[PDB]
Amino acid sequence: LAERTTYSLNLEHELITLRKELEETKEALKKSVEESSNKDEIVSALHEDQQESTRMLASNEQVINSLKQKCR
Amino acid sequence: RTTYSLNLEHELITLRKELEETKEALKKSVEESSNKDEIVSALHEDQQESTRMLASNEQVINSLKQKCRQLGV
Repeated sequence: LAERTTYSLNLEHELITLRKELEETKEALKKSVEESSNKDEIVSALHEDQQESTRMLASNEQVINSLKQKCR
Repeated sequence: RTTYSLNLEHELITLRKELEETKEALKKSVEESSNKDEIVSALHEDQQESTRMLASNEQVINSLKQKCRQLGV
């Protein structure tokens, strides 16, 4: 070249690398946010399953102790 | 420097800021997503345990109901 300052060429060099890095970082953000929002729903489902399981175990244990009393 | 260089400098300042914002957002998002990985792993363990304890409970309650049936109650 010759029509551009060396200083202008150096700025443009950093602009190449900066634009590549910014596009890549934006893609990584988009992918991470989706995955993190899918994990929100999985957590919520497992939490409700856990609450049901807890309800069942607590009822079981009452029944076990109650039946041991009735039949001994 | 020229007004051409000045324009490039303005674009550089703009993109550098945007890259730093985006990188920080990514850092936060990855940390959140990682903490949820551990949560999901922990919950999966808990439900495996619940499955065993429910099975053991089923066998005990059945034995008991049968013994109460033979005794008569």
